[PDB]
Amino acid sequence: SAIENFDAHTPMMQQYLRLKAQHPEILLFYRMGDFYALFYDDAKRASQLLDISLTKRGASAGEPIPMAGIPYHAVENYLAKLVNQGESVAICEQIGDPATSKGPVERKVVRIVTPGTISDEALLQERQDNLLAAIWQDSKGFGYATLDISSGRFRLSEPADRETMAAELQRTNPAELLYAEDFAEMSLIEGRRGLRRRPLWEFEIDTARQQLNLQFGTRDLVGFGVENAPRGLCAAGCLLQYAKDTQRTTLPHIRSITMEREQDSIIMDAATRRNLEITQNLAGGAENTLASVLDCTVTPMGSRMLKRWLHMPVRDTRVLLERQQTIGALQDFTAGLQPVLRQVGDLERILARLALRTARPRDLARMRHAFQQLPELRAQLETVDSAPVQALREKMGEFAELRDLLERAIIDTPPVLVRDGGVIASGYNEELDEWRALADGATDYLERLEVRERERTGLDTLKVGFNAVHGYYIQISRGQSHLAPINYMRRQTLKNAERYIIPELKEYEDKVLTSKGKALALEKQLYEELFDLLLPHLEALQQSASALAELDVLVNLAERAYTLNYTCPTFIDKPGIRITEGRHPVVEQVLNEPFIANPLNLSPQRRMLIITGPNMGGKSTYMRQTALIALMAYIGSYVPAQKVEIGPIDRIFTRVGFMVEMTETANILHNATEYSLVLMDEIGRGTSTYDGLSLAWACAENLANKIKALTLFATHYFELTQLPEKMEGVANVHLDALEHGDTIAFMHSVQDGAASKSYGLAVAALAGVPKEVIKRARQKLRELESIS
Amino acid sequence: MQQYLRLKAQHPEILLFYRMGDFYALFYDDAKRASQLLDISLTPMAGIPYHAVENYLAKLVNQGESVAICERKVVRIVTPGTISDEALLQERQDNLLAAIWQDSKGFGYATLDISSGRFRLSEPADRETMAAELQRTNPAELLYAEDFAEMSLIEGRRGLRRRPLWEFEIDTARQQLNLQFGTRDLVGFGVENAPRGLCAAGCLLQYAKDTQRTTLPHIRSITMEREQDSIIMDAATRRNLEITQNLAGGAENTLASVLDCTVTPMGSRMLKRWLHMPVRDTRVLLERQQTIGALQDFTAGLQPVLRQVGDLERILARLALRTARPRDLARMRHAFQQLPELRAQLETVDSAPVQALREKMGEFAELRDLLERAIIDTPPVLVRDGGVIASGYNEELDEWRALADGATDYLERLEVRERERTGLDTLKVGFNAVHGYYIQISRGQSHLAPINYMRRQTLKNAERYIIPELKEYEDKVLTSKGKALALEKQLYEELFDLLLPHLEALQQSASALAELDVLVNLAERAYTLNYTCPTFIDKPGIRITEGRHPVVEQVLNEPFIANPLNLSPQRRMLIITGPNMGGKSTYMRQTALIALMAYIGSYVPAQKVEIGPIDRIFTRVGTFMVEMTETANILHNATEYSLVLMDEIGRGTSTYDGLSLAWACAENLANKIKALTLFATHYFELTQLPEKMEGVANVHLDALEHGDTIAFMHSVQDGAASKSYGLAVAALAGVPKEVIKRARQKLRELESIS
DNA sequence: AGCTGCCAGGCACCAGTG
DNA sequence: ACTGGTGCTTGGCAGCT
Ligand SMILES: Nc1ncnc2c1ncn2[C@@H]1O[C@H](COP(=O)(O)OP(=O)(O)O)[C@@H](O)[C@H]1O
Ligand SMILES: [Mg+2]
Repeated sequence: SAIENFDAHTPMMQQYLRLKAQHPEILLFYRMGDFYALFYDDAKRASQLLDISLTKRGASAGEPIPMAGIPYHAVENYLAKLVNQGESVAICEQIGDPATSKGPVERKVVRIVTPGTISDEALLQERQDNLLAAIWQDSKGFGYATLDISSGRFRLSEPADRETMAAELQRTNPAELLYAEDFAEMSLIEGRRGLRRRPLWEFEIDTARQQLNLQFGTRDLVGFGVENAPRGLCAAGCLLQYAKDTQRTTLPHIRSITMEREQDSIIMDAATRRNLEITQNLAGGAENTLASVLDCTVTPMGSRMLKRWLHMPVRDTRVLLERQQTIGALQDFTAGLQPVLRQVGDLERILARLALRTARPRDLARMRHAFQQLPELRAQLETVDSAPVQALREKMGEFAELRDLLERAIIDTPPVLVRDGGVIASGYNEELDEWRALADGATDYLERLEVRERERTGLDTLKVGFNAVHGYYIQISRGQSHLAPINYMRRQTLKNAERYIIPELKEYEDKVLTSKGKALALEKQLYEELFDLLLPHLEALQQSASALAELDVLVNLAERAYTLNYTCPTFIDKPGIRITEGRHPVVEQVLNEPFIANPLNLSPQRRMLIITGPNMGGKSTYMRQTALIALMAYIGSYVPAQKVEIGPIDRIFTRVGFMVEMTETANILHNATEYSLVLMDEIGRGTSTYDGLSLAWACAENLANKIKALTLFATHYFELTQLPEKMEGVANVHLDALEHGDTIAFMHSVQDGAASKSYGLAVAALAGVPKEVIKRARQKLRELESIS
Repeated sequence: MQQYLRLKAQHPEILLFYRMGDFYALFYDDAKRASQLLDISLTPMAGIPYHAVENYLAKLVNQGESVAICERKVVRIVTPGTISDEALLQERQDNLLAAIWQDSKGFGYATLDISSGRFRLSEPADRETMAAELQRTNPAELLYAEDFAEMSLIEGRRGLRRRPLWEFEIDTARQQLNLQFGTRDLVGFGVENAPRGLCAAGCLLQYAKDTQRTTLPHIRSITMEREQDSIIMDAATRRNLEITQNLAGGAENTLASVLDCTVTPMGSRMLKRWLHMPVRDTRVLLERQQTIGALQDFTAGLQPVLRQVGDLERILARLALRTARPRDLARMRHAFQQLPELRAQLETVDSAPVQALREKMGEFAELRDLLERAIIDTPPVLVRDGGVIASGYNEELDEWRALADGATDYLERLEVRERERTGLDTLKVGFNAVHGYYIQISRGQSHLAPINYMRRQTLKNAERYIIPELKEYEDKVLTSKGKALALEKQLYEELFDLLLPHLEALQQSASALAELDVLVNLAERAYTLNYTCPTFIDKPGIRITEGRHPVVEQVLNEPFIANPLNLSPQRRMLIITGPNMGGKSTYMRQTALIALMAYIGSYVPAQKVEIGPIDRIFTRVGTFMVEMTETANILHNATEYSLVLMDEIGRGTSTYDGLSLAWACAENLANKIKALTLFATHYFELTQLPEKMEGVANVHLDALEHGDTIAFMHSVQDGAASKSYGLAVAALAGVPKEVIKRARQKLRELESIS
């Protein structure tokens, strides 16, 4: 509680506070000898989070300074505890030599670990992307950018309204979200993880243009298709600024940025994504999703690509025909290709570490093991006549020169780190073999000296050993210690042994340690040199990884189509969906009865189906599976049906029934087009009897007669089956059921026309409502049916 | 590690921690399971470090897993329903062991709180009651029999423990229970002709004894809960009223978050029991009421003193099991010190019950004085290293400590002696496991060491030595300290011998202190929260004047609107129309909370409540299948003494189907069951019910259109609603104007037929 | 094969001679 | 201003049983 002016502090705390001032809201690991230290509330916080001791560094002038810390070699385990709780940590290191330093040794922050910029294998999940995003809002729209720092994939977009922006955050699921201080729609964003408020000036348009061109080495961003997009460039500017500030090295794997137009994909609202269960079931988990079914990729990078595709269907007809083509060609070849692709591993993330210069020995080894599969894949894919498959074979590369480089440079199975040597192999550098060979009197020399001195002295307890603190020694037991040569100079004393040193053992100590250190310092120069020779080829290597990943997805999708009995869909010119014996791709796996296949005929003249049928009749499944088939068709995949013809689809909307249901419904009515697939599931709620139904009725009318979209409209309201009569483009279908005394069977089959009756009382009876009460409700019911 | 597999065979159905240096190790399916539950990794290995073991045990026991520890041999086992250690328990949450079993007649159920020794027994008549007892009691560990049909009752539950059929034999269960209690028969606890419940209680106690391998002398009694003794609340109702736990599985915005301002964790747990088990016997209720009125003026004085009494109940458990640690005894002493101050404060209270608690609370001045002398002010966590017995308690101990201190003082002066005598300013005297005492000199000065010094250990920058003088006094220190430590331990075990004869009385005290905590709390809650004392009538009825929902009114900073209620046998059912938006559901839910609180003996949020007998409370308030299943249960089980609250049934099916069931339900509830009922509905067509039959009236909620919004009033008014608001809400949400115009047209067309 | 306690190394603090 | 001791976080492992 003293006045903590600059002069009141020790030279050390002056330096620590300037560094902390650059990172005021986040934890600062501050290298001091063998320990990262934290101070003040960082220490206190660290103590709770990491479960380490909160103590004090003593102080002559005033208050003791709260302190905690960890040994430098245990850091990665502590970084993991933090990043999993969404915490950033600024890592500070000693740059200077203490012996040539008057005051405190020079200290820089060299890195900042944040949830969205982590690239180490230990902190990531193999099969999930981990993205950094930036968001900003004008009075008019949103800018959004994402970056996979462990792949270079750098994207820009401009969502026009609240609900697309929501859909975009849902889809990309950023691990860390940078946002502007003036952001108005905080409902999209509060209660997200890795939330990071930024000042407005980081989203300035001129600085982003300048920094992105600098990064890409371009004059303008014309070539990238984003010069057009200031809204998005602003968020991209911030993102890149934050990415540079965390890593504090060059980032040469970020060579490109791509715009994501609304026209290029099918925009699925937030409800659609949740209700289709693409990678997340409605109960939060990852089981019984569409990905649980379709995803038997064999590489991490492949699984991450497949999930991105599921999530972003493409509209380019050419790309889709190329994908389908590939899938049909490789059908026979999946048993041969999968085991081999598996061995390539996560080459994508390894190349990120190569680019960041963080790549460990076992990354280089696994890169080598990937290069070694290329020829078998090249040979396996030659046979396959498919122009798209050959284009991937070509992009996949070979890198025989680099494969040999790593085969000669690094041993078969190196250790986890370079810190303690034993990575570079014999023959690679002859100066190293000479330095290493001097540090191999460890075998012969020391032992011949033991024997020799034991026999010369006659003292049978005499041994030669080493310890790190006192060095090489000759040990005699305490019983015999008094008979040792008077030449033996004393070095270390123990309870029951005395240890000594002689000029010849000292001479050997001095050469083994100065040559072990020189063998390490050359080995680390040589290993950092491996980066120099690999890095020039990084562009080709990244293209290669993406080719293998694509190959893995497409090989998987081919194998899926065979095993799960799927067909190739075709595309038509105008809106419409014709399905023959289609199935819910997920429900038909997780369900131990037969799945009843069902057709669907949707067109511009038959654009709205009023779906009826009893509760648990199959109404929602029918809708979901329609959308899932649409989705699977539009990633390029074969589809769970006897046959599918499908027209263009711009957006998919879903409403699954307070103020929220009506607002959602309004967004649909405002943004759906003749090309949209609209799924309304028992909407329309009011405070009285017909209140809610009248809204649903007017809504349907607007969808049918003014919007002309392709709507599926499940209802409990039998009154809506009068709609086809009155309204062009509308028709009735129902889910079939059979009554037969005290019971009801759900047939799960779509028929044309309205249900003959509604089965609410039958469902009530099934649920256990007393027979006497159902007797009375049927009586009442007939009174009502007699009105008309 | 063939040693691991054969120890795993010893207890194959239980997880097995297996010691390895710093860690406990789990292999095979043990590892799989444990990484799933604890957020740790695989290798099929899994490691849990030694310094944190108690923590990981507490999680696994919280999740229904027994654990075996192994140091080779299985030395210790923790089962979820039999722990009494403080680190393994949650202060304000009960933790029961339970046993269920089925007969060709009906169910048998028993529960034990192993800390308090509260032992219960029941004989649920059908499966629904049984399911309601399982939700209510939420046992940490459930014993069941091999021959058990109704597995859907207990399928999903944690802590399941399949047991042989012979473990439920009646004659063996009687003998064991009568041994446990010092009785020849069970007539005195009122359970001697309840054989099914006894069979469950026999298995539970066998199992409890087996987990402990100790007498359980604090289990001296068993009580039988009865159907008619309490207000039955099925699981759905219990969850809907948000008594201890909210709908999101939390502790906030719940009846306990407002009512439970108790000051000891033992009284908190007792209040939560009271809330989940409303009693019907108005005698007991009338006593709690009188007590809450009489204690009003004594609340501020009592609660600070009561607070200091602490969780005496659970400490007493560890006295019974002989695991109490020094701070248990200190906390227990600290609580004895409060008894005089509580006796004085309560003496003046005009209440027979408060005075009966005040006696039952006791004094224990001899035990207070014993622990004042025996133990120091703030003893360490463990007895293991001593420093727990205070000076003056034992003459032998004091003398051993004095010779220790003097041998220790001599070695301090030996340091100063040697240090001035040699002139070497770095000379000190350390102690060590390996070398005992030693003299240290720094490496720079170590060559000036006296010739009599004997090197034992070189360090990087010092040298340590013994002389025989060091060794001589070292002997005096370690022997004296060791005699003192053996004596502290024996004197500490002697405290258990002096306390335990008074255990029956101590348990009575803690139980009384807990009740008082609760009543003093409810008394302060009535005065602070403007509650009133409800009166009981002889026939079904609820008259509320200006009643409120006790949670909603403390939580939301919008003014709470109070409402009347008038249910009698001539006015059994209200049809409630108008917008919902939480207003209807709150009025229904506050009715149930007021009934519940009345039948806990608490005061209630109102100006006046009169209330007849209630046997059951049903609230269907929140698929169409789930709505109908809950409705079926109401219709099958409700009586003329029941309170039924229904939230717009008929939603999720056709208009005419949902209207037909609604009308049939209302009609059945009014003309057959005759239950007191609040029937919320959107069907305007149901407002004709009052014209067709006696006992039914219409009430409603309106809204108010103003400015650019709508204000949904929470005032219940006589008569039917004359307005719908679904289209106005659509308009406000931005549904295009032309669409609303059409819906307005369609709505008129639809209602005008009707 | 378990337990204890020195050590890793920057820095400030501190107390004994200039 | 200086020589030479001590203190401080956790994890590794030497030096004891
Ligand atoms: N075509 C089908 N074949 C077999 N089972 C089906 C089929 N469609 C639906 N089901 C099953 O019936 C259940 C009810 O489906 P659902 O679409 O939710 O009915 P609804 O929405 O009309 O109430 C689903 O859980 C699913 O398992
Ligand atoms: Mg449905």
